[PDB]
Amino acid sequence: PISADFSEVENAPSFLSLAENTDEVLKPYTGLEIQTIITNIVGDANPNQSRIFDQDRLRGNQYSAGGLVTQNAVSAIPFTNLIPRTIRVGNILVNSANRLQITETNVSEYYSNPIIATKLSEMISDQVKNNQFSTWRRDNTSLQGFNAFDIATINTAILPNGLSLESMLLKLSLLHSIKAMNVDAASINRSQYQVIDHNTVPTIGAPAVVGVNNSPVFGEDCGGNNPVYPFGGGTGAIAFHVTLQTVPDERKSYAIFVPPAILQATSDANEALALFALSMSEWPHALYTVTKQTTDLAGANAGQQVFIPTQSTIHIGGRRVLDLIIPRREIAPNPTTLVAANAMCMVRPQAGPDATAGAIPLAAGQLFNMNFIGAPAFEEWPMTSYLYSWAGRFDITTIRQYMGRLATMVGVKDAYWAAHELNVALSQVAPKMTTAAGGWAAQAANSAQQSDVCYSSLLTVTRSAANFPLANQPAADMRVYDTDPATWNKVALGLATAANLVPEQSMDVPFVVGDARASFWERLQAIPMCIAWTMYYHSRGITTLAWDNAYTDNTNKWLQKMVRNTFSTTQSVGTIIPARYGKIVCNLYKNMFHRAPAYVATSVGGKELHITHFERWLPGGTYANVYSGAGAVVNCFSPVLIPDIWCQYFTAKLPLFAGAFPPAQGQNSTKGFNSKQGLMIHRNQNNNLVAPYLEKFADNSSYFPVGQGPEINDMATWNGRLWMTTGNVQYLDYSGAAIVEAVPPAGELPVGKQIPLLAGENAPIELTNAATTCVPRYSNDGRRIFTYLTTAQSVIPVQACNRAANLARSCWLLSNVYAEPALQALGDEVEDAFDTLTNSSFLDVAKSVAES
Amino acid sequence: PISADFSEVENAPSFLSLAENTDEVLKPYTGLEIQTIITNIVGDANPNQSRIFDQDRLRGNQYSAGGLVTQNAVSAIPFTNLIPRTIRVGNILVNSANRLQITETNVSEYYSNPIIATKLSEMISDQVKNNQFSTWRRDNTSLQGFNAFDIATINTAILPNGLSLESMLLKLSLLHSIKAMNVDAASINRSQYQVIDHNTVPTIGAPAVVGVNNSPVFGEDCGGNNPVYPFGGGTGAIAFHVTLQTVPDERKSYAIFVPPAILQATSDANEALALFALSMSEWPHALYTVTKQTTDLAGANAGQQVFIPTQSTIHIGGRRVLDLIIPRREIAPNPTTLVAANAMCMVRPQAGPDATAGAIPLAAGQLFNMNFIGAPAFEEWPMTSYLYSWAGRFDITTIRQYMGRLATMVGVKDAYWAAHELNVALSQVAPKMTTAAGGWAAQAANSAQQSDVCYSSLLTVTRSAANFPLANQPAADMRVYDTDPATWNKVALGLATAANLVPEQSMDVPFVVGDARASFWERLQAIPMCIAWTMYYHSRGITTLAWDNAYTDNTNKWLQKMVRNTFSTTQSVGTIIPARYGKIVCNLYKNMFHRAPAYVATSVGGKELHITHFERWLPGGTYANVYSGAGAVVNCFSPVLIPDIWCQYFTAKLPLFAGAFPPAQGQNSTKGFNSKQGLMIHRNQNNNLVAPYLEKFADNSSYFPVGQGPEINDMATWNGRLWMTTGNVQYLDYSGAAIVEAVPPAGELPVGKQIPLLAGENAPIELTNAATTCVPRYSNDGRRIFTYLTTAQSVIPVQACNRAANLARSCWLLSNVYAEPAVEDAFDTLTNSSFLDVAKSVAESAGEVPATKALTDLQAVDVSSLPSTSDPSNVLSQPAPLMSPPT
Amino acid sequence: DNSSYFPVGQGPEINDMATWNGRLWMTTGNVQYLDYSGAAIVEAVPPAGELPVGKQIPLLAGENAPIELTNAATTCVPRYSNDGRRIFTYLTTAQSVIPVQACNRAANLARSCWLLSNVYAEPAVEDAFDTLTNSSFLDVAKS
Repeated sequence: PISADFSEVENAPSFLSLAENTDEVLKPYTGLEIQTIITNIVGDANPNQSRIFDQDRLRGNQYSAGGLVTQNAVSAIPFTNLIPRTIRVGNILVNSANRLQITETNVSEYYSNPIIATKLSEMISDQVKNNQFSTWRRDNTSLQGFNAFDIATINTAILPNGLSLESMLLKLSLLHSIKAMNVDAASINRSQYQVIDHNTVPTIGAPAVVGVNNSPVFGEDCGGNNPVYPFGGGTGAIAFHVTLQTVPDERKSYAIFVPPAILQATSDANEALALFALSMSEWPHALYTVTKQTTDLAGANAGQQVFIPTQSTIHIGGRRVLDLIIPRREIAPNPTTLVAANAMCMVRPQAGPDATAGAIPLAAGQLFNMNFIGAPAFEEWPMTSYLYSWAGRFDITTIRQYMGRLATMVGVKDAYWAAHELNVALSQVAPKMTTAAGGWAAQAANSAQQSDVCYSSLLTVTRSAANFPLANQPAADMRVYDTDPATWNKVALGLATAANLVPEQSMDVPFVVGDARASFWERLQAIPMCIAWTMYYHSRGITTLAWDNAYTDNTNKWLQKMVRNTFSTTQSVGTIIPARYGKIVCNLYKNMFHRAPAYVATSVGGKELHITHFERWLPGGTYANVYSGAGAVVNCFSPVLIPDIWCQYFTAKLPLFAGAFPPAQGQNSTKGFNSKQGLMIHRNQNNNLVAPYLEKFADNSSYFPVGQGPEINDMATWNGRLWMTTGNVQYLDYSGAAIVEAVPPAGELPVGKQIPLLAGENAPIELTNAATTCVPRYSNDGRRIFTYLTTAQSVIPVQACNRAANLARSCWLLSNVYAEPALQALGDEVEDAFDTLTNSSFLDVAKSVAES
Repeated sequence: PISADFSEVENAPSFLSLAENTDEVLKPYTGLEIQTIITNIVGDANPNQSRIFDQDRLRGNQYSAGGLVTQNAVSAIPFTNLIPRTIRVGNILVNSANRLQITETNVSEYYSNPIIATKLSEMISDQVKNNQFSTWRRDNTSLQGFNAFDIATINTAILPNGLSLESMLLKLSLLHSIKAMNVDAASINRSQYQVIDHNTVPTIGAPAVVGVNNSPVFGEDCGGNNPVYPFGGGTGAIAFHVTLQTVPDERKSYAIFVPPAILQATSDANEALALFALSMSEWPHALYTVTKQTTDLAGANAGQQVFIPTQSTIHIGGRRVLDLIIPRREIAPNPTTLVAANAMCMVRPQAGPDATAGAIPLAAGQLFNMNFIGAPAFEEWPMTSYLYSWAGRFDITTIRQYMGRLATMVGVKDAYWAAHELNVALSQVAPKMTTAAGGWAAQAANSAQQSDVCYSSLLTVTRSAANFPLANQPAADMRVYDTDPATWNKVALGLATAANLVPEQSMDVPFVVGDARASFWERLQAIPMCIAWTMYYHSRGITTLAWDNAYTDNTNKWLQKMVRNTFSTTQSVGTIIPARYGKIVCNLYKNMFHRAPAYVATSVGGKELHITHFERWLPGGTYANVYSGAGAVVNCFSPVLIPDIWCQYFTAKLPLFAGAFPPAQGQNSTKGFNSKQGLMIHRNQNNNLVAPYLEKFADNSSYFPVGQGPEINDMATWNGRLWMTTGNVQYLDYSGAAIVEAVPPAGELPVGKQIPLLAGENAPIELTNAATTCVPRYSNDGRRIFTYLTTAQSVIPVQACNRAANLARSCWLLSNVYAEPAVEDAFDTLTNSSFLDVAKSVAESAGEVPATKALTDLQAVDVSSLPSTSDPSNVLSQPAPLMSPPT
Repeated sequence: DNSSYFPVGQGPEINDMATWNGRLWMTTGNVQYLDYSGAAIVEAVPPAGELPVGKQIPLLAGENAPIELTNAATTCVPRYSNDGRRIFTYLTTAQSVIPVQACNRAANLARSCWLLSNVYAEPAVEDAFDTLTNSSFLDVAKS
């Protein structure tokens, strides 16, 4: 919440109070309620437009430190999934000079929730014991359409593990988010097309067109008509079978059974089949491309423009080749000829509408020639091309059918929400901030700095180093669980069940999937996630250089344990052990929002535990920094991506050091903290250097002792923001000598990204769009960092900490915050009669919110 | 501790009191025990802030026997790991004339903790037995993506030895010791560069540069950019694999699976692969080189001076060729084509940022082409060059992170601390002492005597006799345990466990790893080791020549047993046994320092015995002696290497014979022991020779009887020191005849090394910096040794033994303090509970999974036929499990 | 540790032990009188290692002049600079080691002294005529 008065910031909660464990169960924080914070907003100059195309932005009145009012000023929504591949320069589209962003992932295995045998399997193994399965005929089959000898031989496997469904559903949701862009232009907000390329204006007239392997530069086409996997190159393989007898040896151990339930999932069984195949093979198989018409800022130069979705570049799985066992619609013995095998199947597999080339070309609608026990030759198709054919026909409504069918077969609720959380955490992305004295700034067009971007986690994303197909040394980001084929087959055929395998109604499928607003909701869910990480990296003053080197090159023990404990570690079996300090970040999320992140089961030796996306990042990354104008790297600050107003206006609660400044010219305007609470000033007047009231030193006044770092103290961080928000702060050390870290040109602070204005809107003024909360305290060398002013510049702010003066800072006039007159002729305290008439009806709302 | 009055020396503990074995548990000697005394630092502090560059001396006021007081007197720290490779002569840097020091190790399998199969392997065997009812080839689950047939072969025929992990951890700690040097000069002592070359002065302004294969002299660049082994002179081979089936049949029995618990980082994973490859091949793979800017004593001349670290010279024989099996990215059929193999790697191996020449040249960053089924040509690389390319990139903080990931699979705390103890025992080294009257001496620059050196055990280090690579091999100096690849494979995957292999709740390593302060501490841990070994040798009177020939001597029989039980050459029931008398030195260390040395276990029939580094030396080396001012050897003394102020100022308890001479205090100064202690003066036929009060048996032996030697007496040793400490002694026979052993020029005693002074310092005076406790008693040919004075020179010392008179001696002006053996972050307080339960669960994590036998049973055709039902797992008996018992 | 300038309304406290160590530092022949940061203070300082000493007078036969620091003020340990800075006494690290261990009572410092003992006296006449007249004096004095 933003503060109307300084009493509101004195009464704010401590960081430690919010990092404390909360025991109660909480609701998920959907974008369907995050949506309403952007709409339904104070301000009279606002033309409250209905279309979601225009609800893309944070609008509001503002108030200057000089006492002036500014109407309908603007702040952009920081995240996006699109990556530009054509860039406007000189009012025209021009081919991009920068390489594509890439993401990578490691598999894990799932011993949690071990399976339980059904009565069916137990009676079958019983029959194996009393007989030798000798009772059965050559042609006996179940109603499902598989013969008994196969079910019997599958039954004989014994499995330690549970079943997961995670990687599966994740691939389905990534594809969902890519297909969700195909709706009409009114249904997607235009700010998403200009977070990176800020010289470009999308047209509302036509929908974006989703294609594949159409990219202009850097080998992005992936060989075009002959499709090769973007990572590593090469084609896969896919084959179809009526029995597992026909699958070749050394592949018999890896075969998947396709239940008839997958085949009756949708109106076209081939589409459901290809969807299952894509769901259980390696991702990506190809690079999808979003094309959208755009025009010049003057409107002069319209044309089509290409974008590459962030979901398209994440790397998951490794199963290049696969075999699928298909139901037989008739009760028959295993086929000996080709025509018998063709007639035998429940529905014969077919190529999709879009034809492809290659050594094994596929004509559109081409029918597969089924395998049989006679083997003049084994028969097979290239897999990337088989998926290139069906790539255009996948659609969010059909995916909604498919999810309903899966929900009926096994519960998909919890698992899909968790997979959706991972989709948000991996695909949503924001550009690195540039520094300024004023309200708005951005990096040069088609510059390398324009395209640097980061996660909600504030880890910078990896960039490709060479033309596709890639032959890179991998640099993975996070671990994910994998879906096991044998454990799959035991469940697909009624041979086993688990505690998390309970069947559900189709009605219970989460509402995001198949909805056309989903893209928008995606962006929204990125905002709270950052806030939590932002509060973790700011409570301690560690600089970005110190975060870049703690894991790889620094002799201080405390940074080493610090970077080490923020991330997860492996168990002897190879299972995840969750990140130790990650549990803190989760707590923050639940105290600032009163909503919960998705939980996932995990085990250590046969002991239950949970895991969230907060606890599953890998150590060894590089961190967010900011750029000076002209693009020089600066890294004195603790890492930052998004402006304070975002952190301040969405939280139900924030820690004291992060509160908003009250408006200028009132009684109880911005102030500071002094000795009485417990602080002490450092002075250096021999060199014109004065620093705020700070924490009492503990033998760590100039160098921190090895094995210790700066303490959490909200009030000193606050005073440091006060010294910073004054015009010319200077970042030096205890003696007043220069620190090793690169520093901003004097007076500059990092600020939010510029976007083109709508008519009637204004650029934000002053530090209204600045990030202020990231005050440095700990350098890579281990020395303390000090914010200094000169002895003259420092005289009023000292009196304000001392509470014998007020300070003046800019604000947003939102949510009960009003402007302050220059006089301040106070009267007797007086409740207004309208506030007494409406007091109860007002409290009822708060109580109703407290219930929720 | 330093005596203040004669009452304190007279009441000091007897030697037999301190060599008794003790029962209490004790904390490790971390080396901060000395740091509190010889330095400013009181609490944890930045090494750069502290300038420990200047914290490298014993300092203090000294009192002279003539009654003057010298202020700011100094004594150097004896040990170092750096061997100068260019030397200053005539104020000008010049090349070394002396060949390099070398060490050799013995490496063998021995019994450790008993081992047992985990629950998970019982699961795998149940899977095979349940499969046997079918026609289907999929026998068991394929763990962590490795081929299921490979899990089937790894999960078979376990060895009863247990597993050690010692050689691995040694190689890692040697490398950590070498890269530790690379930090800035403000955190390394000046003295470390001038223990041997006392004429050079290192500059504080630049960090030392560590490199590989650079040395100017004697062929010590082992191939240079075309590397070869320093000892073998060959080159290795290294090959990477996805499955065991592609490994050539000649060496499938030697292969090592690489666990994926390491390689989990976003970065530095290929480097982790190179490092893991280094920890299981032969050492050294190259000669490392430390290069430091230095200047002349006046600070005029300046240059880059070359040094060889000792850690890079000590040989640990291992495999030369090797085959590693990389984790698969997803369960899948084995690759039949190259692209399928390259796409499938979890971490794809590559060369480090440093090009090499020769056959199979390696470009920086070069990627490896994976081996696969049906491949036209097998691929591999030379290993010495692969380890060469990464060699310049390794550093301390990465080794710490690696070792921390390694910590979560297996116990590595105690094992690492023991291997670190062995590091310090083989690496810290001191130059031999010079005899003199005064407080300081040194041998001529660039001479054989300048560079002759010794272990903390008082044994000289052998030199090379020819240019590198060495055509031949030295006798082994010490024996270490080896690490078997088979049982490593079983344990890395979770198939087996033992009490020493259990992961520890700290989930963390010893404090020494990852610190820039490590070199200083390692330098300080060698001191206690020498204090205990010198007490061992000086309790008895044997001379260096007599030790030097003791093993084979047939003049006397006791001398042979004495030499023979100080080394490790006994075994029983298939396993190594500790030296019988090394336990005495171990006992002495505990009673004197109130700390416990690190130890490994050995199982003897299942009983556990501890073994410290004291008990594992091997016979064959030469004992330390001292040189004359001219460089002639002196044999007459007991072995010695350090001045006795180091011994007597850093102990909690000290044997009586070794204490300091007490300070003058009015009338009373120094005092002796007489016939009222049970002693007797010795006289011979010659009337102008007198020897002190000595044990009564001394009157009835001139040759010791065969099967007997000189006894422990502390008081007689005391009077022996009082006689020697006069400036005019004779080292002679019962009859006054000359002994066979070489004796020093008259009145001289060995003294500690000279180093250049800082402004305000003074050199040590008189006998304030000398060994004194080395009193000879056993001649090489079996004669007793006596110390004689003339009659007139005899009168005051005898009355002083009678306590009628007083002797005048120098002392340090120092007090006694011996410290007690002794951080939560706010985040740690936030998370302490969850850490406390999860750490408890990891201790039992083993090969455990939540699925029980009771669940898996329901999935079986026949429970009674399950091998888990008919063979529940047991810990293996030792040396062997029972086979074919008589029904 | 938490002041380089004293806070307004506050100055250095009585501590006798800290003043003692201040004297032990000064009494070495090579001290630096400096700032928290090691910078020079505004006040004039003596040529290095010197301390104020008592006045010279001519000797009588058999007398000797006082030696070393046996005739000097030592107790004058500066702490409050004119411009509000604290004053510190600094040694170099190598010069620092023996004095620090002496504060720890592991080592010993060498100083001159007088060879003198302690005696402090208690705070302390009738004539025959006075005894003759004592009574009359006692009453008349009262009157």
